[PDB]
Amino acid sequence: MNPFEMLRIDEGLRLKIYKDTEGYYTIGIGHLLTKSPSLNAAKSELDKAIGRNCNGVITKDEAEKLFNQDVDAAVRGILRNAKLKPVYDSLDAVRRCALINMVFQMGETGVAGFTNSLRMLQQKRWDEAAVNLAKSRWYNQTPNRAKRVITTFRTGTWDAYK
Ligand SMILES: [Cl-]
Ligand SMILES: [Cl-]
Repeated sequence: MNPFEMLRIDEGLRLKIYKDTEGYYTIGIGHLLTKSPSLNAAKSELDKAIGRNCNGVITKDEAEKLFNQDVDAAVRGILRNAKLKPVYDSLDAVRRCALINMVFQMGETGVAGFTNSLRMLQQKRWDEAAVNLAKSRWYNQTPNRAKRVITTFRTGTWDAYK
């Protein structure tokens, strides 16, 4: 297990544009295209992301690529964020995967918002942090996935992913 396999499990892989759990246009491995309702605004975004006329369809290789960009960006924003960095640095290797996962899904800004959970993780209060993370729209909206990440923070193992 690693951050890539982890996210691959959680996001899946789709080669035609689809609508995510929030009803937004996405493609590949959780690559948001646009928050706009317009199928056309998405197809445009697609083409500019990929560098070809895609006609809303892409290849495995092309999804893998955007994915690689997206992970790197998640990591680079954790590192750049004053609230996120100290947490990430304090965590072990497994738990680092879980913060990457949340950042990818909700963005740096969104996660930095979880002030209290962040403090508890940094302080290594696992049980507490897991109870607190669960009191969130995030948990209520995608409970199977939040449960996976939460257990990851809780136990520091990949069990929820096996
Ligand atoms: Cl709640
Ligand atoms: Cl879910």
